[PDB]
Amino acid sequence: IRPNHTIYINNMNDKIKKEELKRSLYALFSQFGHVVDIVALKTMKMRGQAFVIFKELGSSTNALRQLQGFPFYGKPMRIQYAKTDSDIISKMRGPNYILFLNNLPEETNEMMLSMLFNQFPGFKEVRLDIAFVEFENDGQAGAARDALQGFKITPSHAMKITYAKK
Amino acid sequence: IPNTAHFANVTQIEDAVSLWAKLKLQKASERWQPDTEEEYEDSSGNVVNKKTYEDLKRQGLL
Amino acid sequence: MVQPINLIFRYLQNRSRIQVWLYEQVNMRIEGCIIGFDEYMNLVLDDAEEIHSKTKSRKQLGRIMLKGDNITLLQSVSN
Amino acid sequence: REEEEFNTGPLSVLTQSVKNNTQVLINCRNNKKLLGRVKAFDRHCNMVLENVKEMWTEVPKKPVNKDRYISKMFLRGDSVIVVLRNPLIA
Amino acid sequence: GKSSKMLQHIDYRMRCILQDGRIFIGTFKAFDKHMNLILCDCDEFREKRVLGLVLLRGENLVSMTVEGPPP
Amino acid sequence: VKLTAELIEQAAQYTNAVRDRELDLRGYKIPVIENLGATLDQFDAIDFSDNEIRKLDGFPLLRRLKTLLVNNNRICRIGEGLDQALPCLTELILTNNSLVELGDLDPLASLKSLTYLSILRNPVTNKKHYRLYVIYKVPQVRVLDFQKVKLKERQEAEKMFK
Amino acid sequence: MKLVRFLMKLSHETVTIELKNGTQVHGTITGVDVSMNTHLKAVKMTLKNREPVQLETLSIRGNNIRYFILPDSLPLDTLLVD
Amino acid sequence: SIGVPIKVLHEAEGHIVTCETNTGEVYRGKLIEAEDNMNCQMSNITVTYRDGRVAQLEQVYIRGSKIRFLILPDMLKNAPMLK
Amino acid sequence: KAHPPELKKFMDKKLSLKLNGGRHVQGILRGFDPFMNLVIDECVEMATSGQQNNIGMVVIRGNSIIMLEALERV
RNA sequence: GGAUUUUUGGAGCAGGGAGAUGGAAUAGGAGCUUGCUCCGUCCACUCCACGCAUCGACCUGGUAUUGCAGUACCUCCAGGAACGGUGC
Repeated sequence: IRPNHTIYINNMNDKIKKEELKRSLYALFSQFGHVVDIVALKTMKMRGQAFVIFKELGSSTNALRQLQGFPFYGKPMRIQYAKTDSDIISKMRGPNYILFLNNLPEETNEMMLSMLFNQFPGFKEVRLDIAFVEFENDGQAGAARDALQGFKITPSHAMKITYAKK
Repeated sequence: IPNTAHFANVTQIEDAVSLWAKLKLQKASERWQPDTEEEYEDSSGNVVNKKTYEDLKRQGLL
Repeated sequence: MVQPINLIFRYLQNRSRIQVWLYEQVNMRIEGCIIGFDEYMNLVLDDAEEIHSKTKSRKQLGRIMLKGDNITLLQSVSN
Repeated sequence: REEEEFNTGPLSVLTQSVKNNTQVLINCRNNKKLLGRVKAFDRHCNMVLENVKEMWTEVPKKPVNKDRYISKMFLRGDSVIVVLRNPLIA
Repeated sequence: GKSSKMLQHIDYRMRCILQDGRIFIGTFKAFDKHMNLILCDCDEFREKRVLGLVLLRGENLVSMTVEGPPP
Repeated sequence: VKLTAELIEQAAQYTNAVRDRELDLRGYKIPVIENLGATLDQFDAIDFSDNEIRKLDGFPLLRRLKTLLVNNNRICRIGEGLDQALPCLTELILTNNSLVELGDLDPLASLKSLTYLSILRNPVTNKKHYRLYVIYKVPQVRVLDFQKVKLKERQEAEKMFK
Repeated sequence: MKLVRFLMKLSHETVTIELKNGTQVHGTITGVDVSMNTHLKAVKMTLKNREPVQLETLSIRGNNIRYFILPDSLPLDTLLVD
Repeated sequence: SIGVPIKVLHEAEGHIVTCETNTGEVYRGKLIEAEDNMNCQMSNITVTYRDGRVAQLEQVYIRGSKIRFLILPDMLKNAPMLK
Repeated sequence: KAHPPELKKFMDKKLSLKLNGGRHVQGILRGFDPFMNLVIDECVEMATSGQQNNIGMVVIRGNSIIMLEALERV
């Protein structure tokens, strides 16, 4: 599953009200970032589950990593990534500088590599089982090298990102 | 959008922005951009892989 | 399709006794024979009677000119 | 057409209040009776009057009655329920 | 004459009081001859009630005043 | 970068997920929360996350303030005049703060309208009988650290330290 | 003849308007339309058994206004001439 | 001759909306027919009133005379309603 | 102007109408009107105790019409 | 351009009865202070007719569902009824 701005939490207590659980989820997600939307239903199909869509994908990833298995109203909720994109996010959308990538999948196109590097800010260019990603900023390239060291993308293989030499 | 002879006798906004998109595409196409247009063959295998761009070569030689 | 104006004209031609209920007043209604009508649903009842459902009484008044802004429902009675 | 209907119908009872400068009473839907001289009227019974005296009765929420006076006022024709003309200025 | 009384408060948050005693605080976007108010993301106070885009009729309107700055 | 009127007038304000008027004041690093009179109590929620506020005080009278987000801050003391400035304060998120002792929760008992309180990720929550002391000192709070207060916890809070 | 033209010429005057629910709003009349839309600035409103509140602006409809109160120094004889 | 809230109510036909009457009755459902005089005819409607008597009906029709307010979704508040 | 209400689909169908003062009637519509006046043939009104009383063909004006719910699938 | 869906309004008013029941710190009159007696204004409890029946929101216990969605509202059982409105 690819990371997105919407994080879905399930296995929660369905005995509480919908508005109180939505306010509790908003107060829990406000510590990690700005919550743009909160989708919570109480029907027979969507019982005991909700989701929070944030502005930045990094805040949603930090909320999914930190609150993984956290006790919520007596029941430990399980957080995961969304399968599809949110409607509000789709409506709103429409060390060294060079980093060496190893053990990359050959079936991935340049758009998937751009979407993977879009967690860091704007880079100069991308080069394509080995790849070279060069960023315009040194701190952004360092954060991209520290973040992609063992990332969860195409789980049949393991991607490794290291700093380039001179 | 700069004032050039191309944007003469053009009085509407959207026409100007569309003609600017057209001229941008044309000129950007007809230049020589070495970054994406170049054929390097890195010494990683040294007898293969000539599909390296000008950026992947630096990443491999770093 | 049956028009309400045609039904009111047929009730005025038949000269049958009809009961008219008032708007926001369920305790008292009127009953009488509609002789004529107008565009503003103004009824002219001859020997009309005001029936109070709470007190179970009937007070006759005679010729009454009821306006159409107060009459909410009108039903036909056999009496 | 309009002037003859205003000078020959019920509005003439208003037109006798502004021409001869007589005092008339207006009972409203708020259980208040305002006696005064009608100075300006219209087709929608918009009454602009001067030197009015309004009397009513109120409960503490026994109750008691009360009254007050206004120099000049204007009341719309929607809240006017009853209008009574009586020779009270003499 | 100018009829700029309703156009000056356009795209602003206003709180309209109803006849029954309710208060709807929302962003006034458009109006009409019948004083039909369209309040996007409006709140109902009398307690807080989540309503959102509420299109209230002009017959149940009594008074309206400015609430705050436009978002 | 102190909190002034020009920073509050240029800050974004919109509707939150609970259909409440919230102003996003995050990313400002305000050392002290002040100059809040420019909002004129037109916001139902206050988003002051990721700041450097040391004391939750200095706020004017705001009857419309019902939610206060003070997450990811260094709040170590609470003002005693919180009830006189926010009578309708019901939501208080004080997660990841600098509260170490339970005695800072003693000015928080004046908020009678407070029902949702968050004191997670704090050294004061790691002390012995912190939840029982928070239930005994603040009986009006119904949800403490995303947990509903039961009758057994209220009986345990009323039994000890009576 | 028409009271709307007389009510529209009463701008910049401190008057009062009593509604049907007992709420009295006293303020300076700044805008009057053909539908008697009274737009006032810096008004004070007192409802039934409530405290008076001062507002910077107010907009009252014509159908909700029950009675009006004008000052004694208002030239009603000069404003009546169309 | 057609108002902008009337055009916004006519453009919102077919969405899950609600209409609260003057007596407190909330007819909720898909707006099938919306005329210029605020006549709301809905199919598979649901009655949730201020009385609270929640029921489900096949078809409902509420006129604009006793209609107090209308709660519509925020999908049409962006465009072309931006003036 | 003066557009008639869309009552062509509810013709000859058993519907329940609500009138002011808390009145409830049920009957088959026999026509339409631009003033929202409905003719209900063989109408039955609900009393306060719950008993239904047949009043026959009645005429309901649009000034007191609250809500009309169609009891039949159209 | 005051005659049914918007702007010349169908709005106004009052909360059942009884009991040697209880209170007006500073605010009733009369028998011309204080103490007592009488009479046209509330709240708390008790009795008859918990004013009645309805549904929604809500609290305790037990119990079922582990499900990827853009929402009037959502499992069921039992007790209690602080709230809302509908008809008498």
